[PDB]
Amino acid sequence: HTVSPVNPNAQQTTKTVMNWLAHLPNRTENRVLSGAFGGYSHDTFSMAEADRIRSATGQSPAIYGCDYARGWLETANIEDSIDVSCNSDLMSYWKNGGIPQISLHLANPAFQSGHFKTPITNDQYKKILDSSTAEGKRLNAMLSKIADGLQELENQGVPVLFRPLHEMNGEWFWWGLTSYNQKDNERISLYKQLYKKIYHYMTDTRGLDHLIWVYSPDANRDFKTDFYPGASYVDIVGLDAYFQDAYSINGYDQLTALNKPFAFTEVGPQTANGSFDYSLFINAIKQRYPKTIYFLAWNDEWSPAVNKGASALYHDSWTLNKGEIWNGDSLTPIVE
Ligand SMILES: [Zn+2]
Repeated sequence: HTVSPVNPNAQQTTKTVMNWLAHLPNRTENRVLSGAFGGYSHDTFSMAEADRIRSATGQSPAIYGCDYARGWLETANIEDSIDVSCNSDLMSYWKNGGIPQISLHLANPAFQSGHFKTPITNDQYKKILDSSTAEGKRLNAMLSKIADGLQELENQGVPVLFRPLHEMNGEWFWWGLTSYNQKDNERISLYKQLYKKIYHYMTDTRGLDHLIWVYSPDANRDFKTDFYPGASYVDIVGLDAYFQDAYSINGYDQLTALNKPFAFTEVGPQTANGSFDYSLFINAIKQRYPKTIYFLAWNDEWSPAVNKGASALYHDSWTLNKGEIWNGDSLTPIVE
């Protein structure tokens, strides 16, 4: 069968990549892409994390992440929190055998700037969704700058795993819940409106046809599927999972039941680096989470390079690394 991007007008390369990703779990090996966060653009983003991984394992992550939005910064104009300078490295990463991933630590447009983890009321959230308000104009200014950056990658036909508004069932980011594991039906509705607003702006208003859309609740909070905006707006579902016990992560059954490819969209140890063993994570994928198509481990103290088991993680028969998705200039054969 053919699995199509939810954007019917997706570029051919993006169509090909999405279909290829969806078929990975049919294989007997070479079926989970490795991934690493590279950092926040013009703050911590660099090739240093990829280099640490290559030093540790001889291989580079198949997926490399950048985050455009430095939402903790107070700035003269809120959109100054957006920086897209990591694009050059992302485009090179695609040219050299990997796939870029972009997330957004969005500044909070209920405020003049910054405040990304300052919670807001439903009344404030409604103002943000209203393009006529001061708050709504701030959101749109951020979206426009983000789209400008994404457009640079689209010009070169570079497919992007785009993962906006993540961990929305968590109580830390402004776009998520306001209290720990507290259901708020209005907040859920407003989140879906916000996701669709971003989807519509990027896909339709700006015609961005190189995006694969990733929905990523937190593994350690309830309501993992309640926030799902719908099958027509999401390509890949996944868990952001920070844990000690790889075998006890919640949410895999709930998300795979949505009949979308599944990934560990973020992964890392919950407690201080050094002792956590990534060998247990890849084994847990094989035993508990076999539909996993990729993992994206965080950098800094969460990196496999500063924990145990990087070699086992990267050299497992199931793992696919940078360059290994290709047979020359075509992707490796799909298995049905
Ligand atoms: Zn098929």
